[PDB]
Amino acid sequence: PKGNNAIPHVHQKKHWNPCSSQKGNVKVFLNQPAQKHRRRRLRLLKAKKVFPRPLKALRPQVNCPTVRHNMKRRLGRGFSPAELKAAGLNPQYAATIGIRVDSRRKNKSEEGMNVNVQRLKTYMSKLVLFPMNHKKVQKGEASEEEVKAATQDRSRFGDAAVGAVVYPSAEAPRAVSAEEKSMCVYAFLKKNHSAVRFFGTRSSRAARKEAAKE
Amino acid sequence: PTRFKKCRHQRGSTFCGYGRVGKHRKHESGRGNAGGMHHHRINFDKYHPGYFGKLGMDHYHRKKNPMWKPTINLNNLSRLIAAEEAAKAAKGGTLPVVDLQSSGYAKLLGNGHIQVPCIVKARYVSKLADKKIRKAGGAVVLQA
RNA sequence: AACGUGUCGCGAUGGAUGACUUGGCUUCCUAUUUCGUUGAAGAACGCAGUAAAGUGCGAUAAGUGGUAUCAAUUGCAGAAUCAUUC
RNA sequence: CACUGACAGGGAACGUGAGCUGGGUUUAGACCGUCGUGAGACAGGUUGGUUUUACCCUACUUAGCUGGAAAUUGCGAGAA
RNA sequence: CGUAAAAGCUUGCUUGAUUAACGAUUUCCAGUACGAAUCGAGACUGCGAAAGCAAGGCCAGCGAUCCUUUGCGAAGAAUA
RNA sequence: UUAAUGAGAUUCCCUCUGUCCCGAGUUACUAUCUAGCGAAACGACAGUCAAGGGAACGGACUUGAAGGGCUAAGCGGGGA
RNA sequence: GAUGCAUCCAAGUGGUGUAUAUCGCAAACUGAUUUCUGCCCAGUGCUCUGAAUGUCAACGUGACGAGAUUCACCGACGCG
RNA sequence: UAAGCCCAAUUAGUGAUUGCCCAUUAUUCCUUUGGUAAGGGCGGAAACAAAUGGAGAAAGUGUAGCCCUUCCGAUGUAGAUGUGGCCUGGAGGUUAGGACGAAGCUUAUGGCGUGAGCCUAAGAUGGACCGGCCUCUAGUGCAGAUCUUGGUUGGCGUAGCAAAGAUCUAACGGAGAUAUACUCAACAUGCAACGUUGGAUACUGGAGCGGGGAAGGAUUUCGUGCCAACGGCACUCGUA
RNA sequence: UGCAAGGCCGGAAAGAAAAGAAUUAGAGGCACCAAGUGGGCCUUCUUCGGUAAGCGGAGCAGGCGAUGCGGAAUGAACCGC
RNA sequence: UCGAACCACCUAGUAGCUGGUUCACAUCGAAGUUUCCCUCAGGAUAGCUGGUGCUAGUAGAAGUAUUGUGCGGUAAAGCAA
RNA sequence: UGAAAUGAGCGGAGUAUUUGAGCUGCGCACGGCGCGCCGCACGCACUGGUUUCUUCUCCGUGAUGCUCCAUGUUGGCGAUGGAAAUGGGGUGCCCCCACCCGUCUUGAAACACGGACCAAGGAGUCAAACAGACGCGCAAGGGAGGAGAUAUGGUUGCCAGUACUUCUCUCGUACUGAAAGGGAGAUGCAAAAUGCAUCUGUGGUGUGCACACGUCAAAUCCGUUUGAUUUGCCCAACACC
RNA sequence: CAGUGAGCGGCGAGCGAAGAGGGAACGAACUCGUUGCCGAAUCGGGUCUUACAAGGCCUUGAGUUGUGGCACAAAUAUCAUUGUGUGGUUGGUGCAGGAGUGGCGAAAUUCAAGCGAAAAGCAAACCCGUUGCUGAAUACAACCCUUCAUGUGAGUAUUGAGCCAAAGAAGGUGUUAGCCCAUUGAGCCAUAAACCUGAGCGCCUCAUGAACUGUAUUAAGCGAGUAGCACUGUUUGGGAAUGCAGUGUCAAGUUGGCAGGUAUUUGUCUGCCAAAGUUAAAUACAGAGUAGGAAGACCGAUAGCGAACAAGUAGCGUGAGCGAAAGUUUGAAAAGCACUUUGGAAAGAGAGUGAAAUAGAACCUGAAGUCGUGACAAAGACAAUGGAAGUACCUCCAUUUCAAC
Ligand SMILES: NC[C@@H]1O[C@H](O[C@H]2[C@@H](O)[C@H](O[C@@H]3[C@@H](O)[C@H](N)C[C@H](N)[C@H]3O[C@H]3O[C@H](CO)[C@@H](O)[C@H](O)[C@H]3N)O[C@@H]2CO)[C@H](N)[C@@H](O)[C@@H]1O
Ligand SMILES: [K+]
Ligand SMILES: [K+]
Ligand SMILES: [K+]
Ligand SMILES: [K+]
Ligand SMILES: [K+]
Ligand SMILES: [K+]
Ligand SMILES: [K+]
Ligand SMILES: [K+]
Ligand SMILES: [K+]
Ligand SMILES: [K+]
Ligand SMILES: [K+]
Ligand SMILES: [K+]
Ligand SMILES: [K+]
Ligand SMILES: [K+]
Ligand SMILES: [K+]
Ligand SMILES: [K+]
Ligand SMILES: [K+]
Ligand SMILES: [Mg+2]
Ligand SMILES: [Mg+2]
Ligand SMILES: [Mg+2]
Ligand SMILES: [Mg+2]
Ligand SMILES: [Mg+2]
Ligand SMILES: [Mg+2]
Ligand SMILES: [Mg+2]
Ligand SMILES: [Mg+2]
Ligand SMILES: [Mg+2]
Ligand SMILES: [Mg+2]
Ligand SMILES: [Mg+2]
Ligand SMILES: [Mg+2]
Ligand SMILES: [Mg+2]
Ligand SMILES: [Mg+2]
Ligand SMILES: [Mg+2]
Ligand SMILES: [Mg+2]
Ligand SMILES: [Mg+2]
Ligand SMILES: [Mg+2]
Ligand SMILES: [Mg+2]
Ligand SMILES: [Mg+2]
Ligand SMILES: [Mg+2]
Ligand SMILES: [Mg+2]
Ligand SMILES: [Mg+2]
Ligand SMILES: [Mg+2]
Ligand SMILES: [Mg+2]
Ligand SMILES: [Mg+2]
Ligand SMILES: [Mg+2]
Ligand SMILES: [Mg+2]
Ligand SMILES: [Mg+2]
Ligand SMILES: [Mg+2]
Ligand SMILES: [Mg+2]
Ligand SMILES: [Mg+2]
Ligand SMILES: [Mg+2]
Ligand SMILES: [Mg+2]
Ligand SMILES: [Mg+2]
Ligand SMILES: [Mg+2]
Ligand SMILES: [Mg+2]
Ligand SMILES: [Mg+2]
Ligand SMILES: [Mg+2]
Ligand SMILES: [Mg+2]
Ligand SMILES: [Mg+2]
Ligand SMILES: [Mg+2]
Ligand SMILES: [Mg+2]
Ligand SMILES: [Mg+2]
Ligand SMILES: [Mg+2]
Ligand SMILES: [Mg+2]
Ligand SMILES: [Mg+2]
Ligand SMILES: [Mg+2]
Ligand SMILES: [Mg+2]
Ligand SMILES: [Mg+2]
Ligand SMILES: [Mg+2]
Ligand SMILES: [Mg+2]
Ligand SMILES: [Mg+2]
Ligand SMILES: [Mg+2]
Ligand SMILES: [Mg+2]
Ligand SMILES: [Mg+2]
Ligand SMILES: [Mg+2]
Ligand SMILES: [Mg+2]
Ligand SMILES: [Mg+2]
Ligand SMILES: [Mg+2]
Ligand SMILES: [Mg+2]
Ligand SMILES: [Mg+2]
Ligand SMILES: [Mg+2]
Ligand SMILES: [Mg+2]
Ligand SMILES: [Mg+2]
Ligand SMILES: [Mg+2]
Ligand SMILES: [Mg+2]
Ligand SMILES: [Mg+2]
Ligand SMILES: [Mg+2]
Ligand SMILES: [Mg+2]
Ligand SMILES: [Mg+2]
Ligand SMILES: [Mg+2]
Ligand SMILES: [Mg+2]
Ligand SMILES: [Mg+2]
Ligand SMILES: [Mg+2]
Ligand SMILES: [Mg+2]
Ligand SMILES: [Mg+2]
Ligand SMILES: [Mg+2]
Ligand SMILES: [Mg+2]
Ligand SMILES: [Mg+2]
Ligand SMILES: [Mg+2]
Ligand SMILES: [Mg+2]
Ligand code: NA
Ligand code: NA
Ligand code: NA
Ligand code: NA
Ligand code: NA
Ligand code: NA
Ligand code: NA
Ligand code: NA
Ligand code: NA
Ligand code: NA
Ligand code: NA
Ligand code: NA
Ligand code: NA
Repeated sequence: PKGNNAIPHVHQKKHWNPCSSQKGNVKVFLNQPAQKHRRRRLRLLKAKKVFPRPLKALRPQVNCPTVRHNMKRRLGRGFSPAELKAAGLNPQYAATIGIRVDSRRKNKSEEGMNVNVQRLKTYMSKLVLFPMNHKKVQKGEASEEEVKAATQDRSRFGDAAVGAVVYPSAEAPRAVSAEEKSMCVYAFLKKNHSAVRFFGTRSSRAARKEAAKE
Repeated sequence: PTRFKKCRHQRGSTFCGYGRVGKHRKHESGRGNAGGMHHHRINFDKYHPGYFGKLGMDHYHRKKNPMWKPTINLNNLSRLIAAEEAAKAAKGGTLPVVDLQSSGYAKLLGNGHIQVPCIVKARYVSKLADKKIRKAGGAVVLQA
């Protein structure tokens, strides 16, 4: 018999299985440990080739979109020119000293820009710029002693110079104020929701009433 | 493992538990969910009522991120408060502050008796939850 | 009696089994790794002292040259040198 | 029709096809009538249309060899 | 099968053949639907002086998904 | 309707005959025996009958009747 | 009667009857000669140098509406 | 004077109420196995060397079952489940064997197990690997699918090798003979079959088993050697 | 103060006498996950169609199928078990 | 090879139909019936069966009697109702 | 063959013991006659009496043994042999049993199909979704996965493993409505279109493990333990709200 | 995310994505057309410079029907003038180191015991043990008893004594090898170009950046039979139409255009700017190749590729195509059986080699089935086989017993 079972929806009706008459359509992961080792080996080789430059270029901090992730922070593509100008860096020169530049990202709030400006300022203070000619050092370029003392970041996210992404600090414990004691939170929230939700109907009803007056 | 299967037990049984009369044929009932309204109707109706038909409005291009709204009740608020803060929390004094959206919750529901009073930062709150938390000595502060 | 039957010992016919494995199958990795009118891939015919197939080679034909190696090849035969290179 | 004393009825896988025969019935060709729009149909008519194998075992028919009464043995002894 | 101051006949008034908050149950039966039923509860009614009696003509006369199509969500009021 | 024509279907007559009454004799090549050579089909196991029951038609079973063993040439009853 | 009929062909300034031209070419039926081949156009087909004709699509024309939409008119082989 | 039919008895008018024979049934005894099993013991009581009473005793589903006592059931197609149940290739562990003989193979080699099977013995077998135990793992167990491949086999020295007429003779050639215990003159104890040459007899009968070509074949042509296989008999012959 | 219903507090209980005055190899209930089967056949009585059938078709219950053993000489279903 | 040639591939095409399906013992052990189905050689679905159990081991026990109390229109009988 | 001889049987002790049968006392039952009279086969109580006949009567051994095995008599055969025995194996023969396997089928020994022999090969597998049973970890939380990180930036290889990390993701802790959207504690006081107060708490009732109070009955080796039951709380569950 | 409380679907069978989040990769960005300002400053071809130079000179040859330069959001002139620089990717010229590639390159017993039987053991955790003890093989060889013969291949085994290890690595060598061989490491040597290295380091040449001060600026534009729209067709989860195609029709840019997953007309808002082009990595290699490596709980000659082998071969088909069988695996070494004898030969009978010839040649092992042979067992005709009980005879089987046992 069949009995009481879930109704199957296994979705395996195509020629996925390799056989005598079908090339199949499959993907296996038997090379996964080897590819992990190769990727790490390539990263170590890349670090050696670009030494002493950091393996990962500097990236800004951005706020994740959508109401589900707006509380989270992560690294973005690149620094906007507005952030770079505020930090005192020409964007074309910044790309030559290991700073990622994104001319697409807007800066719609001061807090969003300020955190990235501080990131650039911290990176600029820690930067050791090798002279093009160690005989005739120009302004901004590093001395010979700093050149020999240079080391390579190599961190996964390239954030040793500036630190991890910064989250807002948790609020400290406190007492309840008198307004919070007596104020009806639900009524305030419901009224605001109803203002938007019934905005169209309320406006039409008022307009119909005004037309009734005239 | 293969050695634990009925096939090992059935070596020498000829019919392997499928019978001499009926036999083990290829597809005696049809393939998959065939005959849901014909010759399998009783199985579908008694075990999966509601399977056939249409119901309700359509929502093209559903995006679950806008609809994100997990809930937590008042009686579960101790899960988001550290033990040391809960011990020092007393009605009418300094209370721990719970940030629901950073904890992964969007609405405070309010089932049961709240154990430790606290200040709760929530996007939404039910009216019963807001009433009970204020009576218990806590508060709810709206957040976004 | 004779054919025929049965058993044991020993033989014949017949190549299973075990042991063996320079093969297959399958999974990974490395890279100044991708042919041709400057005639490719494929097809044909030839080439050894002895040579059917196969392999290698192209009338310079089981190979010429160069580098390294450091006393062979080998069924028979032949062969200056028994050797810093020649 | 004729003879005869008489021309009784039946069975044996409606005896008997590796015994025969193949006229009929029952393929594919073709004609007619009736039927069907048609392809086609008709216990309706018509004409033409491959009948395979025994050397085995029994049975039967003949044809040879040859043991054997404890029906092969017991030495187990019975005379029309 | 049942029925006689009716359940029949005649007649006077009527629209209980409407609605009925997913109440429960019988028949078929897997104790699933569908169709017919039974006992209710609420609304508005009809008849009757009144107890009462009626949500069709007792029990046969009928229909899923999808799709199509019709009815209901009247007007005005609410600082939400 | 039709002369001529037809390995076309049909009926009769003359001639003719082993088609038959009714079988007989002869020949070549076989079969048969030998020398050399040397298969296939087929093969559950096997292989005497009568009746009885039985999947209603047995070589196996029940009860009876037969049955010494091994061979050569035939034969087509059976081996559904 | 070639600006054709039949017709190949996925397609072209493509192909066949056609190197042809009605005493031709293409498509059916019957089946020498002789003697004949009657009646029926209702049906089903085919066909007509028959309508200021009903109906049939797209395109067109006009209109209500903010517009989508909708409506009105026009509309050929074919069928009638 | 039933060994038939109907009735009625159990050794018979004598003294009492079981004539006899056959079950996978009944009763009972022994053993196995499984329970919805029922109980008891498990704090080593004491004592005890050899020369000359013993051994065991596990807190336990399942084993050679911890031991003992007790009671009940036991067949079965399709089917289900269980098994310190059996067996095979490989892996992780552990413990062993083997040139004084591993695997494989052979058996009137016995022993053990209800059984799947395990173990020993012998090889006048073999010549280099391999066993047990716990766990893991899988292309893991064959009697039969008109099953696949290979080999064998009765039929069977059987059916047959019968169209195209037909061959005979001598000599030579050849291992292919005229091939012999005793007896015995040769017959009755080496048969049959051959290649060539010469004779004889016949056939093809010019629309030919005549002489040349195409297609097709491709050395079959020629000479010498040669008889293993092939020319369905034969060959000393041959398109071998 | 009656009736209907849901409870509370007490009482009495041959735990069911006597009169033929029950018996039980009677642990009651509750789930979960699934296999094979869904051609049947026979018989005692009842029984329908058919002249009838080793025919077709039902009821109650046994049996074969799935099962031998001991009997009816022989027989899936009869007798005994 | 023709009432749709041959070759390779899709193709291990599908089959409710036919055939096959490899060790042992042990504890249990059927059904051919119900309803629905283009269903009638097949399935779903209840029943029968195994396994896993759960729950306070006689608790809501019974293919059987007895007593009390209901239900019936077949066998008989009747046509003098 | 006495390695616990439970015996009316074995061992001691004594001529007694009390079963029945006969014969009989009183009362009561029982039977016949119509108030108490007659009978009473010999019933019940006095466990009546008489002992004339018939019997035997009483007492006695725990395991300091948890389990298994181990103790006669008379001959024959066997004194080391190519021996005697018992079991196994092989072949034949007697008497009695016994239809050919597999398969479909109501029914096969079938005049139903596959079935000459042997060897080797030959058929419930792998993957994904779900579910239940059982094992393991953690638990209102569980767990990845991908990817990084370095022991390993090392090593033919062992090392494609093992060890470590995740503000994430996922399944859950909350469910409902077609949706817009709402969203679940108890008690007390009281009935406010969001009522107040308290926070050690099964929402209530019925049935229900263990455990705690007692209480009866059976058995004890007298320590108890085998049942039943009253009350309380009732766990898990089930049923009404 | 997600087999989805998206959607598509005789809404049946089935089908079925996208944004976000954790990550991989990433020095990732550029070119043209247009617009404005310039206007041959460009390209080929000769010729010279060590040079088919990103160079000079020349050239109507191309080209004004427009090559090229400068600026356009990473932006905020160009264009001289002088000084400071830079470019190994401008072309010549020549000097290093490295990587890569190839060649070369390590340890320790052939130690002691000799042969059918001690080149074997026992002393029961550990130790005593660097010690003590010693032999059931006076063997075996086929019915038993004599006599005379015959037989043990190579030590990677055993025991004893040592040794190497930054090397125990797993291949070879006549049995199982760290020390017999090869191997296993540091390291050494040699290099066309290319590759990597203060964009390695110089010279010529050629280009070129920033800072100097003077120097002329704000104005315009940014891709058309294209996008849309109608019909048809196809595709998609995309549903009053996701992408595309044919034809018809065809824009906007002074209320600009496209996207914002229910069609229409409106009004806002958000993101972006189609109809030109280039671009490394993370990804694929589901029947490929070249040069090398690593391997495997895989198969083990009817398996595994069809093919372990003169296999896509022999063979088959007119052809497209089809397509096997087959391990030469004797032995440690050919020592591959001289020689005698019979035979025409093949071979037989002897004799030799070898540890073994029943290892004798495509030869290790040599099963089943079938057959021959010798010995024996019997047996009528019940087809044979089978079951249960005995018995007769046999038995290279097992076990027990042999003295008051
Ligand atoms: N003896 C009767 C038969 O023996 C046969 O088996 C026999 C043989 O297979 C088996 O092999 C024997 C071996 O025993 C004996 N000791 C040595 C002999 N070499 C072997 O014989 C074998 O090798 C020889 C050649 O060497 C061959 O001729 C022979 O065919 C082969 N069977 O010996 C067995 C005798 O016990 C079958 N198993 C069976 O059919 C039957 O019982
Ligand atoms: K079922
Ligand atoms: K955000
Ligand atoms: K059946
Ligand atoms: K006939
Ligand atoms: K035909
Ligand atoms: K004819
Ligand atoms: K639809
Ligand atoms: K003619
Ligand atoms: K008989
Ligand atoms: K005519
Ligand atoms: K037991
Ligand atoms: K146990
Ligand atoms: K079988
Ligand atoms: K034969
Ligand atoms: K010639
Ligand atoms: K031949
Ligand atoms: K070695
Ligand atoms: Mg520099
Ligand atoms: Mg079975
Ligand atoms: Mg099953
Ligand atoms: Mg079935
Ligand atoms: Mg069936
Ligand atoms: Mg709808
Ligand atoms: Mg050659
Ligand atoms: Mg030349
Ligand atoms: Mg040299
Ligand atoms: Mg008849
Ligand atoms: Mg007949
Ligand atoms: Mg015939
Ligand atoms: Mg016949
Ligand atoms: Mg005929
Ligand atoms: Mg005829
Ligand atoms: Mg007919
Ligand atoms: Mg005799
Ligand atoms: Mg005699
Ligand atoms: Mg009335
Ligand atoms: Mg309801
Ligand atoms: Mg009605
Ligand atoms: Mg009615
Ligand atoms: Mg009604
Ligand atoms: Mg004719
Ligand atoms: Mg046959
Ligand atoms: Mg007969
Ligand atoms: Mg027969
Ligand atoms: Mg016959
Ligand atoms: Mg005509
Ligand atoms: Mg005519
Ligand atoms: Mg008597
Ligand atoms: Mg059983
Ligand atoms: Mg395997
Ligand atoms: Mg034998
Ligand atoms: Mg298999
Ligand atoms: Mg086999
Ligand atoms: Mg013959
Ligand atoms: Mg002949
Ligand atoms: Mg002839
Ligand atoms: Mg012939
Ligand atoms: Mg002679
Ligand atoms: Mg002669
Ligand atoms: Mg002639
Ligand atoms: Mg000729
Ligand atoms: Mg010739
Ligand atoms: Mg011949
Ligand atoms: Mg009573
Ligand atoms: Mg009988
Ligand atoms: Mg298949
Ligand atoms: Mg079917
Ligand atoms: Mg079958
Ligand atoms: Mg049972
Ligand atoms: Mg069938
Ligand atoms: Mg009657
Ligand atoms: Mg009556
Ligand atoms: Mg009447
Ligand atoms: Mg006594
Ligand atoms: Mg004894
Ligand atoms: Mg049948
Ligand atoms: Mg059956
Ligand atoms: Mg059968
Ligand atoms: Mg029959
Ligand atoms: Mg059948
Ligand atoms: Mg069949
Ligand atoms: Mg389930
Ligand atoms: Mg839930
Ligand atoms: Mg999910
Ligand atoms: Mg699709
Ligand atoms: Mg994306
Ligand atoms: Mg330009
Ligand atoms: Mg030495
Ligand atoms: Mg001998
Ligand atoms: Mg543009
Ligand atoms: Mg366009
Ligand atoms: Mg591109
Ligand atoms: Mg590895
Ligand atoms: Mg082979
Ligand atoms: Mg192969
Ligand atoms: Mg092959
Ligand atoms: Mg040998
Ligand atoms: Mg004898
Ligand atoms: Mg015997
Ligand atoms: Na079923
Ligand atoms: Na009412
Ligand atoms: Na309807
Ligand atoms: Na009969
Ligand atoms: Na004509
Ligand atoms: Na007409
Ligand atoms: Na007409
Ligand atoms: Na028995
Ligand atoms: Na028992
Ligand atoms: Na009967
Ligand atoms: Na190493
Ligand atoms: Na054999
Ligand atoms: Na033999």
